[PDB]
Amino acid sequence: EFETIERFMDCRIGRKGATGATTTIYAVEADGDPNAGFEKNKEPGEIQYLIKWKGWSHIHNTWETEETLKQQNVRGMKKLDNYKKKDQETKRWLKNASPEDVEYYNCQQELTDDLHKQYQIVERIIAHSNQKSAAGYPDYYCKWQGLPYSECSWEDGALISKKFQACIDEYFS
Amino acid sequence: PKQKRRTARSKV
Repeated sequence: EFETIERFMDCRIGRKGATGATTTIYAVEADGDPNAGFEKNKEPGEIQYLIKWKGWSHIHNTWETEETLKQQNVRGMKKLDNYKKKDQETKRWLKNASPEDVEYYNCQQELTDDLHKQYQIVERIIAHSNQKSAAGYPDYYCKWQGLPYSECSWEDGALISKKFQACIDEYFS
Repeated sequence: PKQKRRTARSKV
């Protein structure tokens, strides 16, 4: 029973403890962002990485530290070392580059950020489970915006209904 | 002991 890092999505100095399940986009929507109002130079912070997990869709991405990754015994830890290398190489480059380059870099980061956001949006629902929860919710097989059909995933119906009820209505139309 | 086998989860 272990989790595997699929991809490092982002990196920040965040409030200590703002990691794990409370940082998913749906936890934040429901309960507020654990990193809200964090100001780097007035409160203790830590390096945190946004993780896309193998076998979990992008809505389940979480912020993690090197420490939490190790404590949870996740697989794919070689990707951390690679990420830290690329990051240090990128930061060296930024320090000298002409703002003409910095501009192009920033543009590619913004386009990338926008792409990543799409991955967390249900484009349409493809199928629903026969089994339903006590509360009557089936699970839903979801096609994600900007991802191919191979990246569809089963999702908790109660969770999907909080934000994508229109997709549900459309599927049952 | 025979090893036996929903696909939907959430981060808890």
